[PDB]
Amino acid sequence: MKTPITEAIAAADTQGRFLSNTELQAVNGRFERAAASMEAARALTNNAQQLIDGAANAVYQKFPYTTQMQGANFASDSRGKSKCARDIGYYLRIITYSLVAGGTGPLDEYLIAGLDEINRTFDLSPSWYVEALKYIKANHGLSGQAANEANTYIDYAINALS
Amino acid sequence: MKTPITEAIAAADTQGRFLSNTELQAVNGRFERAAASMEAARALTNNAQQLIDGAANAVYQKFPYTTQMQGANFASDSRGKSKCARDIGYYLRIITYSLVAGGTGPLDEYLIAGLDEINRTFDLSPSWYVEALKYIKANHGLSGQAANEANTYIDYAINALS
Ligand SMILES: *[C@H](C)[C@H]1/C(=C/c2[nH]c(/C=C3N=C(/C=C4\NC(=O)C(CC)=C4C)C(C)=C\3CCC(=O)O)c(CCC(=O)O)c2C)NC(=O)[C@@H]1C
Ligand SMILES: *[C@H](C)[C@H]1/C(=C/c2[nH]c(/C=C3N=C(/C=C4\NC(=O)C(CC)=C4C)C(C)=C\3CCC(=O)O)c(CCC(=O)O)c2C)NC(=O)[C@@H]1C
Ligand SMILES: [Mg+2]
Ligand SMILES: [Mg+2]
Repeated sequence: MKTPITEAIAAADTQGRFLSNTELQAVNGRFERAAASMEAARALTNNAQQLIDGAANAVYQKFPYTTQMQGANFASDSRGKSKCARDIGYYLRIITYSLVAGGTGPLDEYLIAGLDEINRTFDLSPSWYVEALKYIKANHGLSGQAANEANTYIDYAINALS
Repeated sequence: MKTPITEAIAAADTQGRFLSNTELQAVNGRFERAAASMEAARALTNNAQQLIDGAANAVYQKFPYTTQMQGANFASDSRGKSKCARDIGYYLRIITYSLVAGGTGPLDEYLIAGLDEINRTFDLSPSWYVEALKYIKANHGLSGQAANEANTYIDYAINALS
């Protein structure tokens, strides 16, 4: 919901002022990293299923009980594994949203808001998703500024879980 | 607020999907003009007072009665001239907003919505502001796409007054 440009423009219109030079430089900085953020979003989108399966398997190997113990919260049956892949897809989709927007707005609204309440209500462990995000970070195949932006948002999500 | 970025993000989030390649291309089309848009907005912001004064003067020369009439409607005293400069400042400010946002969103939300109502209630002639915008378009001193951006938001405002 929140992007840098929109917040700046709304505040300026409330005050009835032109945008300050600091605001202009912030928006210019967002635009200067926009091509790398676009490359990062394209990489994450085109390799989404491979990254999701790798991350889910990494969780399964770091937390083996999740594949052995019966119960709704775990991934013993195919339903639980599908739910796990779906959760990781949630994270990756909102990460691409934040990359496209060039800010933490999408992650703050669609994911982080109440995240701990969600994980505790359905007995989900945050370390699972931390490890899945570590896997996605270490396997996105990005280089340069695109890797920097992708890592920025992945680390943001990780910190939200931490 | 509605920009070409938030549009694609909302259209992708409501369906629980990633951004389509068409949406990616629209976002990249905004990005490939962001540089010229920022150049135009910076130029118009830095030379705002001179442009406002020149546009007000051009309005006074094209419509001389506006400087010779009594009544709150017109600008014979200093109060009316100050109000006219303030109106032109509104126009230029919202135009810079639309430049920074890369779309007609800010112009639609802050200016055009109710503009006919404003100009009719207080008996302000839209041709005045049309001539002021013509002066701005002829005297912004921009080149290349930076002009093409500025012009495309001037004419828009002009089209909203016709
Ligand atoms: C995979 C890493 C591990 C795992 C996954 C799992 N989840 C459920 C249920 C849910 N997961 C969520 C998460 C979200 N929904 C959102 O909108 C957002 C923000 C974008 C998040 C983070 C939710 C809400 C649920 C409950 C609702 C639902 O099931 O759709 C299950 C099944 C639990 C159950 O009680 O049925 C599983 C298995 N569990 C593991 O063991 C994997 C390692
Ligand atoms: C100057 C080009 C000509 C002109 C100016 C003039 N304006 C007023 C007062 C008003 N101008 C507006 C326009 C807007 N207010 C907004 O918020 C927006 C959108 C951002 C716009 C476009 C309005 C609403 C008013 C009335 C409110 C106010 O007075 O502050 C006057 C005085 C009119 C009166 O009766 O008080 C004048 C003179 N008139 C000319 O002759 C100039 C050529
Ligand atoms: Mg809490
Ligand atoms: Mg009309």
